Amino acid sequence: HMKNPYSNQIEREELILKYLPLVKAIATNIKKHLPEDVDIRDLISYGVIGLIKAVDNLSTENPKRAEAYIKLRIKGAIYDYLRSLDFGSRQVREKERRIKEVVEKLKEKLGREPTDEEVAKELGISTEELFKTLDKINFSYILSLEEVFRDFARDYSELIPSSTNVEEEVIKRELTEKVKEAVSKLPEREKLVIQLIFYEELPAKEVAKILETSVSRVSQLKAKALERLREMLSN
Amino acid sequence: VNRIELSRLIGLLLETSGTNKIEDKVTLSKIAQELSKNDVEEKDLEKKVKELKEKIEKGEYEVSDEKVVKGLIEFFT
Repeated sequence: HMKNPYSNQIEREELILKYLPLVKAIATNIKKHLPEDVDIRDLISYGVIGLIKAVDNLSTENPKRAEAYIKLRIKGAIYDYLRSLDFGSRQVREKERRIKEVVEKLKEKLGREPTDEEVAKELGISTEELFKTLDKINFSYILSLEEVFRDFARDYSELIPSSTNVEEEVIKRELTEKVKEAVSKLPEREKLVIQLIFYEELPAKEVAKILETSVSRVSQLKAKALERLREMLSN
Repeated sequence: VNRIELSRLIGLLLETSGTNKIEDKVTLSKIAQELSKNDVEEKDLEKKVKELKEKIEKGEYEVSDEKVVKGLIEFFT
């Protein structure tokens, strides 16, 4: 049954409007892993562009499926923008090396784990500068891991629309089991940090308080865990 | 505003002349400002931390591969 132009226009706007809270939720969740300096309005901005494009290229009539697709495009547009930034730059990777060295040097020299104030001191920077750097470093590993997950999504987002619910469940199970295999090969300490960060949805700063350690420590554990997962899932 | 304004802002966006990229950057920013106007993010953050830490010290916190999987998948997909 044909549809009038005013109707198409309105259905579209209502659909966009309907999912704006979703863009907020996604931007906020991603913000927990980004340096404080990244403006959530930028994330939301790109996230809305992603939302509008998803709505236009929509034809699936299984609401839950439309939503899962919308969610996927929003995350995609936000990571598309974040990846165009300097996260994977050489300067960031260099700072990561310098920091690991400094941390290890202080560990032996003190017999214990250094504090963030002590790490920033041996580096000659403020703790705010350090927290930013650790966030950029950690986000680089998030980006790299996202590339892997996107490879999977790029494939299954082409099948699910013409697949049955039972088949979708199978495709989804193959993904969960593939991730479960990699997760099982993480050290207890790393796995615990990953759970508190992603399953409990807690920023590194909060995880530091729970584990009674420094932010620098929680960060190396997160980066190591994220690095492992990428290699594991890539092979 | 938290409905009437959004609908109006979306209207400006979907109407693009007026020089797109430039105008849209502002419109998009305004849409973002409306969505995060009444932001007081931390609801039970402080309590969740305490409850979690107290449970980890009490040896009452389960770390499973299922939860970590649910975490990563929900975050990335």
